[PDB]
Amino acid sequence: KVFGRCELAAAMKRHGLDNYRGYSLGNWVCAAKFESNFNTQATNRNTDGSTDYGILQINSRWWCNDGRTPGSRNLCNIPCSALLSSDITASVNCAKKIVSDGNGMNAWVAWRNRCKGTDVQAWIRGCRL
Ligand code: NA
Repeated sequence: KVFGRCELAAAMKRHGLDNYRGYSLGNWVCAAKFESNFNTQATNRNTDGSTDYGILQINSRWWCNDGRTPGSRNLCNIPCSALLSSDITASVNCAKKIVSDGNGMNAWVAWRNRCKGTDVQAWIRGCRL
C-alpha cells in the first residue's frame, strides 16, 4: 500500500507516534516519505547482506528475522515480512522500540539527513488530525 501524506499522518497518530519519545508527528511522516516514499512494500538490500523493510525501512541486522541475515538479531521478535503489511501496526511497534534507546530518530538515516532540523510541522499541513 502507498499511503497519502495526510492518510499516513492519521494512521501514525492513531497508533500513538505523535510526540512518542518527544518526536512530533511531522518527524515520523517526514521519515516515512524519505525512507519509503510512503510505500509499505519498500525493501532495500544493504552492503552487509541485511535488508531494510517497509514504510520506515527497519533493518534485519537488528530488528526482524528474514532468514537470510546470518548472525543478526530479531529485537522486535517479528518476521521482516510483517513490516510490509498494508497495516502499519508492526512497523509502528518496532519503531517505538528503536527510538526508545540508542540514538533516537538518528537510527533512520533519511530522518537524520533530510528531516532533522527542518520545518517538519510542514509534513502535517492541511491534515484533518
Ligand atoms: Na535478523
